[PDB]
Amino acid sequence: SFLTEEEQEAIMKVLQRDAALKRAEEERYDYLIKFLALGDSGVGKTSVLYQYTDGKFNSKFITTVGIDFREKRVVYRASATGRGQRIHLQLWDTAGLERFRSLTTAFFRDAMGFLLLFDLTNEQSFLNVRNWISQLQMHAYCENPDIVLCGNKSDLEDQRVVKEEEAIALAEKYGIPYFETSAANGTNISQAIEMLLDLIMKRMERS
Amino acid sequence: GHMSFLTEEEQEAIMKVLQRDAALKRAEYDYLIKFLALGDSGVGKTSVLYQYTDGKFNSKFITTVGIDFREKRVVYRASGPDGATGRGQRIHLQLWDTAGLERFRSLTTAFFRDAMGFLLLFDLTNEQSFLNVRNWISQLQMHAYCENPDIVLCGNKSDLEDQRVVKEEEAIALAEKYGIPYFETSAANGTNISQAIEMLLDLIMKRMERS
Ligand SMILES: Nc1nc2c(ncn2[C@@H]2O[C@H](COP(=O)(O)OP(=O)(O)NP(=O)(O)O)[C@@H](O)[C@H]2O)c(=O)[nH]1
Ligand SMILES: Nc1nc2c(ncn2[C@@H]2O[C@H](COP(=O)(O)OP(=O)(O)NP(=O)(O)O)[C@@H](O)[C@H]2O)c(=O)[nH]1
Ligand SMILES: *CCC(=O)Nc1ccc(S(=O)(=O)N2CCCC2)cc1
Ligand SMILES: *CCC(=O)Nc1ccc(S(=O)(=O)N2CCCC2)cc1
Ligand SMILES: [Mg+2]
Ligand SMILES: [Mg+2]
Repeated sequence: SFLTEEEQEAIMKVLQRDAALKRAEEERYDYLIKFLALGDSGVGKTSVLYQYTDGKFNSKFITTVGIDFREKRVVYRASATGRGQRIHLQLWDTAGLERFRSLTTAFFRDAMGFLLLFDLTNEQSFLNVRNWISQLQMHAYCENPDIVLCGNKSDLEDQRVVKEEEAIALAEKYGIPYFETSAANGTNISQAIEMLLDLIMKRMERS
Repeated sequence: GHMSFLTEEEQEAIMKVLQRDAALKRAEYDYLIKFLALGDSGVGKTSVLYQYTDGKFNSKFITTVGIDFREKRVVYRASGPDGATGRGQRIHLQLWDTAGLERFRSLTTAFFRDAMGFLLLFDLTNEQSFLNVRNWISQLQMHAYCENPDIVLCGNKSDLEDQRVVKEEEAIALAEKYGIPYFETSAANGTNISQAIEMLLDLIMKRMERS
């Protein structure tokens, strides 16, 4: 196992794309809103974002090469229903593998909120959630970052090992919203992401 | 071409840097001004920064483990017509220091988003490090998070006169072609270190007063 020139080139392409997007944002919809998905390798961060932006799902596992991001134009309505604000979403997608930890952690600063995933069929991924939350508290660029927790793969009921009460209890302990999602059939994907957007919007509207 | 992934000790070092950075940012003098030094491995980026902040120099080569930064509090005074040097301003400088080796290229490029300006070094004793400058500027155009970023070019190790290979004419011509200030520096004895960095700071500060 070694850092190949291809993989470094793929990452630099993501970074080239990211600077072009920020440069296009300088010459200036309402807001550009950035969040970041993180969690153990294989929990489904890439599939969750693909289902949200495209409504599609691939069953074949293509682990993320360090870092990638997607975009989506949505309308956001503040809370009673506010007038729709055009929002440009940048959806950062991080590799979960430990070898990418330093690289992905460098991108926490560009994130206004975090979509934290675990795998309802993989108990270690759920157990690691507190470590991920510690890492966010230590590395985000604001005390008490906004986080939405997703127990993903809710469509694999027979493979489920994380009991829903334990997840609700964990989330309640940290004061963070919890959704059970499926990237395969779309259940609760948009509800989780819209809740995260609502946290970011509500916070900005507080300053 | 078989670049190693980071070791646990390399990653532990880099994560400490990111932790220090997050704490610095969360505290938010009167201006946090950030720039980033880059260029080939061995040209003296780390040494130039340590001479600037501490007035010291170590002849031993301790190659940078991916990324680091140093800090300095300084007082900046604007420059106006008639040389009307304005009020002293408290500047908190964060000075990003990148590894030159290709193995670290994608990690170090992930920090361009935090730089307001760039200190670009070559080695006066190393022709190839100067020939690589055009590629470095190109990568800066492509990856900086503003158009035409402010750059100051440094030809470093001016104290090794017997070993100099880069002719002054080609460096000056290259800097003229790109519109960038050029200084010949020595991290060993300090010559032009503060001058090059203060010029970069002045470009950044003037840029802000325009916006
Ligand atoms: N049935 C089902 N499979 C899912 C779901 N989400 C992801 N998968 C599958 O689980 C695997 C991992 O998905 P993926 O999105 O690549 O995970 P990741 O979190 O991005 N991994 P990495 O951090 O390594 O890039 C893939 O084979 C994918 O098809 C889900 O909700 N249901
Ligand atoms: N005589 C002299 N030696 C210098 C000067 N600047 C650096 N050196 C020496 O040249 C070597 C490389 O310096 P260093 O600052 O580590 O270079 P670097 O650009 O940070 N390398 P890397 O990208 O691998 O971290 C060291 O042995 C250092 O002492 C200088 O101006 N004069
Ligand atoms: C934990 C981080 C947080 O609460 N907020 C936050 C705010 C802004 C940014 S940003 O760097 O992307 N930014 C906003 C407008 C341009 C730059 C990140 C996180
Ligand atoms: C090449 C970029 C430039 O000229 N100036 C510049 C201005 C501000 C910043 S920033 O680090 O404060 N920032 C905050 C969130 C995104 C950008 C960098 C560079
Ligand atoms: Mg992935
Ligand atoms: Mg160095």
